[PDB]
Amino acid sequence: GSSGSSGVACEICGKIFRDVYHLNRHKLSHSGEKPYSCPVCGLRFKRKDRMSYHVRSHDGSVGKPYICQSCGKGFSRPDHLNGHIKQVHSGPSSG
Ligand SMILES: [Zn+2]
Ligand SMILES: [Zn+2]
Ligand SMILES: [Zn+2]
Repeated sequence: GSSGSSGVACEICGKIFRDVYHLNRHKLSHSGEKPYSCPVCGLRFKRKDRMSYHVRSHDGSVGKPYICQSCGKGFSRPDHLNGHIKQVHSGPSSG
């Protein structure tokens, strides 16, 4: 480095500016999530082949209202979940 001067630091990319004015015009040039950016992370991609594997990779969704406490699948109704917990899960050494 060897460059520890007094200035500002962009809170988007991390670029340093000798003054604030030069940074004022930069913030305006910055893009707002595009063309293909992640709604979760925030990164920006210039391809649909990447963002597609990036977004899905996270899988942001719940689906059903109630979900198991183990496999966390999801059932339309509550009673349906009660039967699963006892069907698949719930099975101690004793009985
Ligand atoms: Zn910036
Ligand atoms: Zn992401
Ligand atoms: Zn389960």
